[PDB]
Amino acid sequence: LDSSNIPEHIAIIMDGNGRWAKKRKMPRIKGHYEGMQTIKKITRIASDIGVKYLTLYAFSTENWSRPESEVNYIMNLPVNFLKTFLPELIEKNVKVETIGFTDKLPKSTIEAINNAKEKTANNTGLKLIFAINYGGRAELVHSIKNMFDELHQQGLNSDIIDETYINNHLMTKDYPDPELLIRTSGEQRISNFLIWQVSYSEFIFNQKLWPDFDEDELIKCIKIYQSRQRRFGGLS
Ligand SMILES: CC(C)=CCC/C(C)=C/CC/C(C)=C/CSP(=O)(O)OP(=O)(O)O
Ligand SMILES: [Mg+2]
Repeated sequence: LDSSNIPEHIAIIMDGNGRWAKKRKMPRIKGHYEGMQTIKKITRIASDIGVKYLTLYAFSTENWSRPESEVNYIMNLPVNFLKTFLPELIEKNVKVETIGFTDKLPKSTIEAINNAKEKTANNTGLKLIFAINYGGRAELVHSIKNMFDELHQQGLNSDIIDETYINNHLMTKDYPDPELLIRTSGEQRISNFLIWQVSYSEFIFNQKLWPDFDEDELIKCIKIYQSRQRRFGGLS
């Protein structure tokens, strides 16, 4: 890797857990259990190489359409993940955050995530950001409602709204936009993930199923990224 060109923010759509379990004739939930474990491997190598922000698409606002047993299983995984992995996150100076409407989660999931946010609040290393009950359209609808009330309550009209103002009112207001979006499994679509924020992101559509995505594969993705020529509408 070119150590002077490590992306500051990588966003990942963790797809393929269902297919990984079906290949093995195991229930879909087994693939999610293995996919929650794979998050630990990726957090480790992202922190070690000096990625500043890692946003993981854990559950979207459309994923409520899935069978309730699968929804409840995914919603409970964070409790398991933080129970075993929080000590290492503290030690590795990782700061845990979320984006999404995290109020709709099971109480025990809220408590486990809040405890992890509080225990890592002053950490200055990798920001590990879980997008849980998150969708880019719903994020915009919510930010729009906030902006409409803030402007009226400040005695402002809408002439002050520009792209920068919207950036500062999204759930990602404290993060830069990701340079790189990786999606596993093969699919080639963004499925409502960070739709405003990925306007100029590089995409990589990696063919491994999420539970098979490992350190080596993350490094190969960053190497691919470093070969991309980004133009932002201009000439190279
Ligand atoms: C955030 C946290 C600490 C733990 C939660 C971690 C996990 C595993 C969340 C499930 C992630 C999802 C919805 C993956 C889509 S794989 P898919 O079901 O779409 O697979 P398929 O397309 O059917 O192969
Ligand atoms: Mg899928």
